[PDB]
Amino acid sequence: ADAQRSHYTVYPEKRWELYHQLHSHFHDQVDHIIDNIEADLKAEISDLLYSETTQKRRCFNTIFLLGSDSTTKIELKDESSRYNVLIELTPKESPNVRMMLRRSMYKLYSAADAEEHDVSYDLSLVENFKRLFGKDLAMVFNFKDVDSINFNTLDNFIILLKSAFKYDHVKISLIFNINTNLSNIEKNLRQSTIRLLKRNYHKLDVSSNKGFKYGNQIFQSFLDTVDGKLNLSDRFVEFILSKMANNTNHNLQLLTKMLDYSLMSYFFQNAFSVFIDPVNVDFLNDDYLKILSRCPTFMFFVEGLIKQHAPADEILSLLTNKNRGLEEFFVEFLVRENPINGHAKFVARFLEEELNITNFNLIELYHNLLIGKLDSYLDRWSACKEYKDRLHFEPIDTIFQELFTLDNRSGLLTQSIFPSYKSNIEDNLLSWEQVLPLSGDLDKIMAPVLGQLFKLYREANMTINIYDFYIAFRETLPKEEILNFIRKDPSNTKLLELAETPDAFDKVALILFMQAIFAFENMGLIKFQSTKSYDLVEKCVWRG
Amino acid sequence: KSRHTMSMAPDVTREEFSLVSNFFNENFQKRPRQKLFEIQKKMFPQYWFELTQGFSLLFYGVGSKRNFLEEFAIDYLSPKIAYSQLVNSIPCLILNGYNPSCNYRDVFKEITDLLVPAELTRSETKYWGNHVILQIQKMIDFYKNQPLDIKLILVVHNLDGPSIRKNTFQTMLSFLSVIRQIAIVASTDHIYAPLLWDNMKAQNYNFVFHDISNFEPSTVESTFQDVMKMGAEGAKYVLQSLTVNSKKMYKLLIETQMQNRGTQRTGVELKLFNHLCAADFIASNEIALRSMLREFIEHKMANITKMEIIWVPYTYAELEKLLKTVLN
Amino acid sequence: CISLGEPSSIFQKIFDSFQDLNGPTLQIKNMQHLQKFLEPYHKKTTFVVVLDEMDRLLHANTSETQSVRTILELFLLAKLPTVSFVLIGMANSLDMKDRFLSRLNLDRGLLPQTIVFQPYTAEQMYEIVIQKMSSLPTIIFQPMAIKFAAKKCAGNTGDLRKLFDVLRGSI
DNA sequence: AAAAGGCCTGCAGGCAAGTGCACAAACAATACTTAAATA
Repeated sequence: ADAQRSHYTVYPEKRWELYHQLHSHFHDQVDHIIDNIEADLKAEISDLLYSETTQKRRCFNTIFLLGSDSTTKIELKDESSRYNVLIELTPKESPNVRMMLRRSMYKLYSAADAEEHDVSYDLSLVENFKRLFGKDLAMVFNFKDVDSINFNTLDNFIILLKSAFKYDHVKISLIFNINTNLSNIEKNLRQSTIRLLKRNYHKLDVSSNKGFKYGNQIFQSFLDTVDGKLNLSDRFVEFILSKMANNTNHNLQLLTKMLDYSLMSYFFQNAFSVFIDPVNVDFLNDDYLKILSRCPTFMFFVEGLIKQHAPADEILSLLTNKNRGLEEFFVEFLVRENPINGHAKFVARFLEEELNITNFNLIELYHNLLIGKLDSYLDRWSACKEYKDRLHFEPIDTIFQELFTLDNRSGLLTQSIFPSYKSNIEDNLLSWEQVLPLSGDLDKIMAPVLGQLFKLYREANMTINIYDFYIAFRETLPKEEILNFIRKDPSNTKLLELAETPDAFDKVALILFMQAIFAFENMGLIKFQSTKSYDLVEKCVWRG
Repeated sequence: KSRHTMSMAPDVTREEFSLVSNFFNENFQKRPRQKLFEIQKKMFPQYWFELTQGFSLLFYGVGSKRNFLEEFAIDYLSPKIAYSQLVNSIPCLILNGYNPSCNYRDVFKEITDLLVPAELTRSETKYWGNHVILQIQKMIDFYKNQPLDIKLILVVHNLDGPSIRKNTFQTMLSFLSVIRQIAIVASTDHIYAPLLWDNMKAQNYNFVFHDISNFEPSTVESTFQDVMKMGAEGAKYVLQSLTVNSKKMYKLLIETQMQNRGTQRTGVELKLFNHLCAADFIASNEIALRSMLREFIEHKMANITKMEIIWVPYTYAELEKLLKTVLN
Repeated sequence: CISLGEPSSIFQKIFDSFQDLNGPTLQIKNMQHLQKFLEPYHKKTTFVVVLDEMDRLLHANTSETQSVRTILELFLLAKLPTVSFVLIGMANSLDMKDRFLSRLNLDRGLLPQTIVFQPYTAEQMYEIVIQKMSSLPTIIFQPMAIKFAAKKCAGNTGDLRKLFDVLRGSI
C-alpha cells in the first residue's frame, strides 16, 4: 500500500573455522601487498612532487598519471611557513570556467581557514592571501577524471591560472589523472597551452597492471597461501588467465575476488577440507568413508591395481572388505607434498633474480608447469637454454588430489560471477519449465504469460504493430480455458458478474496484453517507441 | 496501409481491469510460485555465507523481486544475522528504486545519521561543494580501521530504477558499497544491467550474481508506469457534465457524423451544420456556433479536417453508445 | 487554497482554528506529521477538514512532480483512528480524476462520490431566485419574460444572479 | 551471312510523399544561500 513512497526505510563448523583461519591468512597477505603498493604510489608521487628546482620558476610543474585509476588519494608535505593546499576538480564540478574558478576558490579558502582558525571568491584571494594568512601559498590541482571534462573549459581555466604567476608569493602545480592515452590529451588542448605545460612535466605511471611486479607477486603470494594444502587443476588456471585477460585496468581486485569465491565454494561444499591436516583423521565418518569411494583417483587406481596386480586377492581384500585398512590405503598418499608449488616458487625467484626476467606472467607459467610445456614457455626469451635442465620440471601426476583441489567443472562460479545476462533471461523465459513445476489445469496446458508471449515476440520483425501482435496473441489465447478459469471462482460476486460478459474473451485479452507489454518495458525487451503515439513498437533484443 | 490500430480494441474499465488482474496474479500459478519459493528458500544460508564476505548480492531473473526482495531481506537475513553477531534488528534500508522521487542528497542525509555520527561531522557540511562524496570518502577512511560486522543492511528494488540508474546516483552507491561493514543486496529488471558498471564500479561493487525467476506480475512496478489506458472515454465524462443546449448540439453533430468506428467520411460540413443548427433554431450565427463548439474542441472532444468536415474520431460503437445511453 | 502551490502553509490555516501558537513547520508539512497533528484536544468533538478551491492546488505546479504528489499525500486517508481528516474537496475541471493514480483511486480515497452539479437552466436556480425574492417588488415585470431571459441566457450562461443584475441595470 | 543505316524497348531519368529527428530554450523546480526570530 504505502510502498509507493520513496525509499521509506524500515527499522525492524570445524570446516568453517578452518575457512576462517586460512581465508584470513589469504586476505592478510592480500592486504599486505595492497598497502605495499599504496605506500609505493604515495611515496613516488610525494617524491616527484618536489626537489625539481626548475630555474624558470614561472610555470607550474605538471605531473601526469598515466593509466591513472583517478581514485589515487594524494598527500602533501606539512611544510610549515607555507600552506600546502590540495585542490581536486571533478568533471562534474566543471560546468564552465567561472564555476570551476569559484568552487576551487571556495575550497582553497576553506582549507586556508582550517589551517588558519568577506573574501572574494576570485584570484584576488591569491595576492591578498599572504596579507590575510601570513604564510606564502603553494596549491596543487588534482583534476580527478580529465578525459570527460570539456577540454575547451579546462584550457580556458589553465590560461586563467597562468595570470597568477605575477605575485611570486604563490606557486602552483598540476596533477593530471588521465585515464589513459597521453596522446588523447595532447590531441584536444590548444598547442599554445601544451607549450605552457611542457615546461617541466613527468610521465609518472600509476597502473596496478605493469610488468605484473604486483600481479605476478600477488599470484605468487597466493600460491604460497595455498601451498601443500590443496590443488588447482589446469582448467582452473586457464579460466583465471582468460577472465583476467579481458579485464585490463583492475586485474588484481578481480583476481582476489574469484580466488576467494572459489575458496568459499570449496569450504561450503567440500567435506574433505578437514583432511589437509592429520589432527582430524579421527574426524572420519562411515558416510565419509563411503563418499571417499566415488573419487576419480579412486576408480583410476582401482583399475591400475586390477591391471598391474594380476592377483585380484590383494586388491579385493584392500577393497571395501576392509574399512580401516581401506582408509589407511587412502591416507597413504595423503602426504604428497606436490613440489609443483615448490619448484614453481623455485623457477619463479630464479628467473626473477638469476635470469632477472620481468615482462612475464607467473600464472601462465604455473599453467605450463601443470602442463609440462614449461620449456616452450621459458624458450620465449632464449636465456634458460643453459638452465632448462636445472630449472627443469616435468609435471608430476600426483594421486588422490581429486579431493583436495578446486576446478570449475560445474561452472557454478562462472555462472554466478560471469553470467550470460541476456542469454540466461531468454532461456529461462522461453523454456520456463525447468524452473516452474484447482487451477493447475491451465498452468499445465498453457504456458506462463511471460514465455508464451516471448515466443510470439520472437517471430516479430524490426518494427511491429501493437494490435497485430495483440491479435496474433488472441490466437494463442484459449477462450474455452479463459471461461474455465474466470468462472472457476464463484466465491467472488463481482468476478462472477465479470465472468458472464459475452465479449469477455477479447477484453481479458487486452487486459493481459496491456499488463504484459506493461511489465516488459522496464525489463528492457520491448521499447515503447514514440510515447504519446504508441501505435507501433520495436523489439530491442534478439536471440543472438 | 490498413494497420490494426489499438483504437479498434475492446476497452475495459479500470475496475474490471484491476479486478481481473487481481484474480489472475493472485491465482494464476499459485502452486508453482509456492513450490518455487519453498525450494529456493533453502538457498538462504548460502546467501548468509556469501554476504559474510560482503560480496554485493545482485539478483536477476524474470519476475518482480520486490515482494521476494523484502521477503528475503526483512524476514530472514536481518534479524538472524543480527543474532548471529553474538538490540534493535539492523534497520533494513529499503530503496524504492521504482519510485522516481528518490534523490542521492536526501537519502545520504538519512544514511549519515544511520551511519556512525562519532564526531560532529555536520561541521564538515559546506556549500553545494558535494560533501556527499567527500564525506563518504572520509567515512571510508574511518571504516578502513573499524571492526568487521554489518551495521546496516541496505536493499535496492530495481537497481535500474529511473533515479538510482542516474550515473551520479550510481557512482555514489558504488563508493558507498566499497564500505565493508555494510551489506549490499539489490536487483534490477533492465536486461542491460551490465552496461551500468565499468571495472572501476565493478571493483567498487564486487558484484556476485544470482538468478531469481518466479514470474511475478510486477505489482508495485505496474503502479508507477502508465500506458494509454492509464480521448473517447475522456470526453465521455465531460459530456456527462454540460448544458442541455450543448447536449442537443452534440446530439445533432453525432447524428450527422454517424449517419454516413466513426470515420472521417461520415462527418458533416460546417455550412450544412450551421444550416441545421439554424433550421431547428439552435445556432444564431457562426460565432456562437463555433463558441459552443470549441468547448468540445478546447478539451479535444471532436475532430475537424477538410468540405468542412467535423468528424468524431470516437468509434461508431462508442458513438451510438453515447446516443443510446447518455444522450437520449 | 489559492496562493500556496505547496502542502505546508495550508495546514497552518487549519491550525488557525485552534487560536493558538505552535511550531507547525513539520506538523503541517508531511502526511505522517499531519496525522500526528490531528488528535483532538478539547472534548473529543470530531473535527473534519474541508479544502475550498483545491482547483488551485489541483491546478498548481507540474503534475507528476508536486500537484499530483500533493494530491496523493493529502488524499490518502490511512489513519488508524477512524476520526480522521475526511477531505471535502472541490474541482472545476474533471481532468483531476483522470490525473489521479489509477490504482489508488479505484480502491481508496475521497474520490468515489464524484458528485456533479450540472448547469441548472431554471428548475432549481430560478426557484432560488424566487425564494430570495419572496419580498417581490410590485412591477418587477412579466415572469414569463423573466423565464424567457433565463432560458435564452442559460443557453450560454451559468449566472442567473448576474442576469438578474443586468435586469436591475435594465430597470 | 555480316556489316551498316535506321528505329524499338530496358534502365532510370528524375522528385514529392513524407517521417524521422537532431537541432534549440525556456523549462518546472530543482539544490542551496543568507538574513531573521527566538532562547
